[PDB]
Amino acid sequence: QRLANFLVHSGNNFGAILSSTNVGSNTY
Amino acid sequence: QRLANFLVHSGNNFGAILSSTNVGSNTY
Amino acid sequence: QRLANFLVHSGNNFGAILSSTNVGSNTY
Amino acid sequence: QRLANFLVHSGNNFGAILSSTNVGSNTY
Amino acid sequence: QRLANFLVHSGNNFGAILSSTNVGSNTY
Amino acid sequence: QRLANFLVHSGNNFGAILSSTNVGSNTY
Amino acid sequence: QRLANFLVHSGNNFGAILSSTNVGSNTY
Amino acid sequence: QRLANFLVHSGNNFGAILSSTNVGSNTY
Amino acid sequence: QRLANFLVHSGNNFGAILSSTNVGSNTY
Amino acid sequence: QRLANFLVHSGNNFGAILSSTNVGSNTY
Repeated sequence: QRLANFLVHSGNNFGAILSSTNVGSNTY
Repeated sequence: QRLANFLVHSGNNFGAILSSTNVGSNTY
Repeated sequence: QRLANFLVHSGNNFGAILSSTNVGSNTY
Repeated sequence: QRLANFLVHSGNNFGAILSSTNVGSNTY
Repeated sequence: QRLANFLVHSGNNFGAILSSTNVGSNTY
Repeated sequence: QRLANFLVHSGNNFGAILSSTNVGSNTY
Repeated sequence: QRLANFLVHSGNNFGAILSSTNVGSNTY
Repeated sequence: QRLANFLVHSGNNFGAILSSTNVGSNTY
Repeated sequence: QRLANFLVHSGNNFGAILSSTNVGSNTY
Repeated sequence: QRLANFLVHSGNNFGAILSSTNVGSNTY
């Protein structure tokens, strides 16, 4: 029913690849 | 029914590739 | 029903690859 | 019903690969 | 019902691979 | 320079009040 | 420079009040 | 420079009040 | 520079009050 | 520079108050 292929070539990663990230940084 | 192929070539990544990101940064 | 193939080639990783990250950094 | 294949080649890892991380860093 | 294969090749690991980590670092 | 006054009366709360929430719920 | 006053009256709380929450719930 | 006053009256708390919470719940 | 006053009245607490919590609940 | 006053009145506590908690509950 559902098929997904992921092929990634990374040299230098400082961020997010195939990832889920949550950051707050709130102020009261 | 559903087919998806992803091929990515990255040299230097400082952001998001195939990713989901949430940031708050709110102020009260 | 559901099939997913992941192939990743990383040289130097300072961030997230196939990961889920949560950070607070809130201030009261 | 559900099948997932993960193949990762890492050279130097300073972050997260196939991982879940939680950080607080909150201030009162 | 559910099948998952993980194959990882790491050279030098300073972070997390297939791991779950919790850090507090809070301040009152 | 900046002044804010918040006064809230809640009977029953199942959601968010003066809060910041992040949810992923992504699928690969 | 910045002044904030918070006054909250809660009867029954099942959610968040003056809080910051992060949830993943991702699937690979 | 920065002043904040918090006054909270809670009857029964099953969630979060003035708190920061992180949950993973990821699946591979 | 920074001043914060917290006054909380709780009857019955089953969750978090002025707290920081991390939970994994991940599955491989 | 930084001043914080905490005054808490608790009747019955089953959770966390001014605390930091880490739980794994992971499965492989």
